[PDB]
Amino acid sequence: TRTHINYGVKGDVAVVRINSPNSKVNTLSKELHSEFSEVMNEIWASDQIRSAVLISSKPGCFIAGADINMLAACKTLQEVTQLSQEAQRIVEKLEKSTKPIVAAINGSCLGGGLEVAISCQYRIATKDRKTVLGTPEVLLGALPGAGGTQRLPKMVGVPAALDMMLTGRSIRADRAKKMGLVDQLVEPLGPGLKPPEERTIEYLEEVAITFAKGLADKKISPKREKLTAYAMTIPFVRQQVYKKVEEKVRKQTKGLYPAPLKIIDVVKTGIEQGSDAGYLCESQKFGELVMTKESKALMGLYHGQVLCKKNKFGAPQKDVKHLAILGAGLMGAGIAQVSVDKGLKTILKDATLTALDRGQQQVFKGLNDKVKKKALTSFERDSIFSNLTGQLDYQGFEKADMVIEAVFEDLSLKHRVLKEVEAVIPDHCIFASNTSALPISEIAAVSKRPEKVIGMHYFSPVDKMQLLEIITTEKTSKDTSASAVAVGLKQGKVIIVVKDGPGFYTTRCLAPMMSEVIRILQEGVDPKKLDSLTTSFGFPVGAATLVDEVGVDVAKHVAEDLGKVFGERFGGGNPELLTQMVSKGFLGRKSGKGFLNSDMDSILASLKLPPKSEVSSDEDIQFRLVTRFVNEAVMCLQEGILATPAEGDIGAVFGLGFPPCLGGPFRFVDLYGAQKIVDRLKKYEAAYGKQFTPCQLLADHANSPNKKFYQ
Amino acid sequence: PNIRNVVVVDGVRTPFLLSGTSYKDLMPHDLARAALTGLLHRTSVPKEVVDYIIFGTVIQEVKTSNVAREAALGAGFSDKTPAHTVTMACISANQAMTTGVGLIASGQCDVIVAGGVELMSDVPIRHSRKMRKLMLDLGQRLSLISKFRFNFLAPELPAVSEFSTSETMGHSADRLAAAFAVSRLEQDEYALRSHSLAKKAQDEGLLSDVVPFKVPGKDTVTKDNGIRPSSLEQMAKLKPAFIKPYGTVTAANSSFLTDGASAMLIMAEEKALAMGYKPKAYLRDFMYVSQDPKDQLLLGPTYATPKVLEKAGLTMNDIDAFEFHEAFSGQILANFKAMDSDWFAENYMGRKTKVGLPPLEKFNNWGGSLSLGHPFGATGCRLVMAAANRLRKEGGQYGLVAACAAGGQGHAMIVEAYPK
Amino acid sequence: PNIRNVVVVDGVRTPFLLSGTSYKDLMPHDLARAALTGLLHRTSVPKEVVDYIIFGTVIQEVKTSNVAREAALGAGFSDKTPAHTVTMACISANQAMTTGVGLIASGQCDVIVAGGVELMSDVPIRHSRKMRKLMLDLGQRLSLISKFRFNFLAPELPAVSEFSTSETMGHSADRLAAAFAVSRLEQDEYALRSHSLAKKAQDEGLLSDVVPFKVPGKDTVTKDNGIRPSSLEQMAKLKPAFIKPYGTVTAANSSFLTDGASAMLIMAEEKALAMGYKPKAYLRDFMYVSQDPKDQLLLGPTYATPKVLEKAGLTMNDIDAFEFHEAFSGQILANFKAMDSDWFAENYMGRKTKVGLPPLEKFNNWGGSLSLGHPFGATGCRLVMAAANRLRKEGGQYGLVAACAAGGQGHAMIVEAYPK
Repeated sequence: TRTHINYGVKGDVAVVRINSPNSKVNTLSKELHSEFSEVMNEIWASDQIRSAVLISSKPGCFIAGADINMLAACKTLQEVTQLSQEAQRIVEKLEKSTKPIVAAINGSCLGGGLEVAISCQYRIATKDRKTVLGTPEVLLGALPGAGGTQRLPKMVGVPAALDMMLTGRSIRADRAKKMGLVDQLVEPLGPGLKPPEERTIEYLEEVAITFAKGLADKKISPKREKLTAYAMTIPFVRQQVYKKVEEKVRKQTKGLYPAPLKIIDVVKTGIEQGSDAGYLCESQKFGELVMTKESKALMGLYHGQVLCKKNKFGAPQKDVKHLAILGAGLMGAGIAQVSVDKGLKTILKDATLTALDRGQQQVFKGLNDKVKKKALTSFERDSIFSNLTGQLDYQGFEKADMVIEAVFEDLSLKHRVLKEVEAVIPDHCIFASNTSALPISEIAAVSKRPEKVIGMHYFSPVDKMQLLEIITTEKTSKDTSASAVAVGLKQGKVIIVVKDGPGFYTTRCLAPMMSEVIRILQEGVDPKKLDSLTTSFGFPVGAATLVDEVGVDVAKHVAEDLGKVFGERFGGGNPELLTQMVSKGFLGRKSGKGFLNSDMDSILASLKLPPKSEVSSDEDIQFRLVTRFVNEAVMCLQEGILATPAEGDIGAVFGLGFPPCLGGPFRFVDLYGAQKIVDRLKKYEAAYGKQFTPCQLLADHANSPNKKFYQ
Repeated sequence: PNIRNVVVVDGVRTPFLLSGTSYKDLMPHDLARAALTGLLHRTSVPKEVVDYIIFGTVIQEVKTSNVAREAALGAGFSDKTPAHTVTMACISANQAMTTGVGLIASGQCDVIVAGGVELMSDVPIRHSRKMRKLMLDLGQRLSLISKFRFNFLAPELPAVSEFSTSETMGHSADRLAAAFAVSRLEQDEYALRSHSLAKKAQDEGLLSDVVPFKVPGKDTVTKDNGIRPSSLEQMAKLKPAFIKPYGTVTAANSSFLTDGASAMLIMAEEKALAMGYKPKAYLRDFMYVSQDPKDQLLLGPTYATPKVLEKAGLTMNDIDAFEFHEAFSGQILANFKAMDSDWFAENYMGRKTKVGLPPLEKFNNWGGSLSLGHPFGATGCRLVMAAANRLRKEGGQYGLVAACAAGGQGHAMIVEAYPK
Repeated sequence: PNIRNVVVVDGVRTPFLLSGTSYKDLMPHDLARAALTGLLHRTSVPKEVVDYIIFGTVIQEVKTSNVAREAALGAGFSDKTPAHTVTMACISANQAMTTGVGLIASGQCDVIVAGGVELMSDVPIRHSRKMRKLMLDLGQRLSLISKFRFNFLAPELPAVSEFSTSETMGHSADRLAAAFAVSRLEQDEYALRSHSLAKKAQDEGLLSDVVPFKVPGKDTVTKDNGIRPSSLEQMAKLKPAFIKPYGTVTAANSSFLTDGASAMLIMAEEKALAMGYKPKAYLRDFMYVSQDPKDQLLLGPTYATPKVLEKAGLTMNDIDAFEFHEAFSGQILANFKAMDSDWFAENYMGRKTKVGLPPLEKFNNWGGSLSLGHPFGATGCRLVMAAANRLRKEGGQYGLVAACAAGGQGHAMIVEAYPK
């Protein structure tokens, strides 16, 4: 009947409204089209109404894309192509009606909503930051919900949206006029006789109805300088555009994404061939690349992506407004660069003036590029900058309520630093620290308050990567943890909570990968080759760039830290030579040039350590580093690193550097199987017998009795 | 009750001309001098008794800063009279009177001149941010400063956009207009009124706060120009300019670029009765408040008025004669519509109901803004005599003047009748 | 004696840089924001209690008028705080404090911020009087406006000349200098003092009215730059620039183009004792007088001081600590020389003798102008804390601050010690 969609008569115009009170946001589903069908036919069975308009009367987004648990609802190939052939037949119903129609946008329209949007004759949008217009198609790796890519370049153009529909990234409503998807804009309103946002969703109805009567008697026309140069001009440059794109997609990424080129063949065949006949090619394509081993776990990545952008600890009690960043440098000014714009007062501690110049010139230089790309106004830029004051000694920590240490890592100096920066701080505070190596329970037994100390570890370029990690002692209260993760998600960076251990999670898994980055050049296979060799498997940055990523000075400490405990037998397993690297005094990224450098070779030919021989090709050493990485990534939760490990590699792929289009280190028991990797290291069984030894929990349900982790 | 009182005396206003007529020749401190000499023409005051003149601009013609100093020296004042300008966006004058009454009630001086003077005919189009670095030029260093050059000559424009939100007056105008349910027909009944009364006001010819002077370049005299009446059907055809044609603010029912000046005199009451000039009004309390320029940009007056009624200790409906300042049609009826209901005093302060009820009859009868133009920083120092001679003309004894400014500041002050 | 009192609280001043160093990148409402945030760094006041901030410029960067509004909105103030600028020539700030104390003693508001902000690095070089008529341009009328043209492109310059007499600061400077029998040797003893004390003042490092901030374009921090000591023989070789070499004002002992800002806070005493901040000073009477700009152009302070001593009811020699503002060397000793004799109070008022006798010992010891530069509209709101912390540092309880302005206005007001 009318369970989610309804209209009425006002101005003799059908105001069909979109709402779904069950979830917070509305999703395109079979359960929505099952009633969205038998309304427009009644609109098409009417004659008094001469124009109609649809809108999402629920505040927030417009609609979702494909509903996350419906395309991931497992069904066989003929039905998943039947639904994705039926799903646009209802669009080819309404896109060419005799009675014209108008849609509207006042939200983050994403996914199949453009299918609803640009099929219309005339859409209308609201200029604000909340409304964005993007196509999450390649980001989950598919083709869209009804195949709108066969009328996007009819509308805006092949080269115009060809860098849109597979770049993944969204556009705000401001550039959409200069692009040409939506044509008219209307800015929202402030105060009303009704609350100051409910009128703005009820304002568009009347702007739509004053467009609507004009469409029926044609006072305005829907026929609304670089694309005009293209607009008729492709008789012969045909191959000489998508060939440039054919090698573009494999120079940006590497060739082991079989997803995005499989939307190119659409727009390759949509031009020059049968356009209406082209609407059934993707029916033979959408069922392929959804039922494949490329993006099958990518849906689970998205479930975790939305699943950890949640508070998850009760309710936030006594929210923070001030910060206290102990120490300038690269993390402190770094996390200040992100924790300043969206309403957090910060104070940035330094030792002398001589490093605040290196301080604020991050939080300014990485800020005005933001206004150089016109993503902010020129004025609000500077209020955002002036929310950040930099003290010198101490005057103002009596007002602070949350403290984050940022000093370069040591067990001895910070042991004192927590003892002198305890007295001028109130008792309802939070102390926290971004240690990377040494644990907090070794330093949580010193201060006056035992329970108001957590840990927050960041990652090194703080702007581009997008996650935090929490360090939780025995003594962390629920209010302390909730108040921490409030800063975590108000920060915007997707959180994961970790019960600690000697070496917590990320360096805990990175050093048993980094300790064999020396092992390829331990024989001397020209590790410039290794960059291509490992980016071929899928890692976005090479292992040479990983050791040029971590900083050469902390590499000896993250070698000695768990090597103090158990890193000599299976948190490592090769002779350390990085102290010989720094014996000359190489400086890493601050030396600018990386590794030919003419001095790595003298290390190995110092004394003849590589007479070694084993059949280890490139694929062999790729799976050696990956299988040890997943041996450690399955070692976690065997001691109970957290509650349930399906929360795991939402962290461990998203800042660690693990490739997407590979499901995660906790996700190779499923599409690659524990049986096959145990055959891989059982092929590797007689090599050393010491370091690569597999864990016991995954191995007992590995091969025969078809068991999985949770599936 | 022991604070010294304070008095408005006769308020000279040179008439307002739409830009492009005879004030396109002038110099932005000259009709200051004209209005001030006209003040010294009908006041008969010795020119050495006038104590502390203060003006107010918005443009600040930078060949001569602090306009009031030489603009008093030009009219032959005794130069033992200090002066300063006061620059706000729109209620510059009528910030002049309030700092003057603060200067008087401190009890140190004698009399104040307050005036507001501007010309939007010659807006300042300045040269660039970086070509003016060739000020370093003013024999090889003269070359080497000139050595670095590409084509970056572009005069940057003083786009009147309030800079806090980077958008012009009209976007916020029709936002607040459409937000409080204003139709196009209801928005122009007031536009019809604000000329239909104005032509009758000039017809009877008792709006007599006008001196003439001669423009030195062009021919004869001046008298106000922005008055034209029309019908409602001859207004809705005008396609709106501030936004795409779905919106509801056009150039017919909207302010226009006009130029002019104004002045008055403000006296202590005891010397007003000692010398013997017949006054016009007292000048009682004044609230002075601002609004956050993201939401309530031009919700100027009607967030300020119930803060001044309780300040004086009286009630709304028992006022005798308003006059609210306008800058757009509809804005003033949105400043009728919003506070003739609940929900808006609610959630933007605590627990009042309907504290704005202007009964529309005792409103802007001698046509306010949109009638004879809106100078950008000189309204207000029209408006006080347009309250004073008005409420003398009928009965009544009190009346509030309130105005809105580009930037969120409001202004509101009550004016009492003649002390006899 | 029943008038409410009034209080200066801690007076932030961003340091003054000679033009050409790191403030040649800025934007003339930005170090306003820097000085104001620095005021909100050491005051711990809730940002919603600060009532009515007022600033003062002289240049009025016209892309954003009324500097104080958005310059308070930029520092994150609650925007229920109205603001205005006040523009004079030279004592713009220190006209800010006096209209603030008038605003307080009227008894309607709570606290005042007064500050003065300018940059003479980017002076406004505007385009022409008649090329800006091409504003009429903004399809054949677009041609016909462009049809009339010869070569009349010339940027007219803001030559700082006071316009009432069409001659620069320096002509009137050395006129008044030579008119009161000032030799070149006597004119530069004071120039030696006004650096010799200044370097020692920065050496002991208790001139602590300075916040640093970082200039966003250039490298690190700021601290004052105009301080350089030299010998007397290394000064007389500098050939004078304001007039032909018979004259006696050169660029060594003269003000220089410098940029900077300043702010403070002004509190009512009863809320200063209710909230509990430790004050600095009271702020008693203020005379405010002007001089005719043909003869006594820079005879600013010493025509105003015996009008404020009799206003307060005390005597000259029993003041405890002056500080007179300077703008030229010699000017201040001509403001020593003239009133240490007769004939000048004679014939320019009636019957006093020697009402200026400053004993030179209790003078500008923490070096005033010429020490750390003279910003064109921000001095004064240095000078009050440089009186306050100074007379707290030694004994004594009273002290006058007095300044001269480009145009004949003077300023003089007495400042009392801390109320404990």
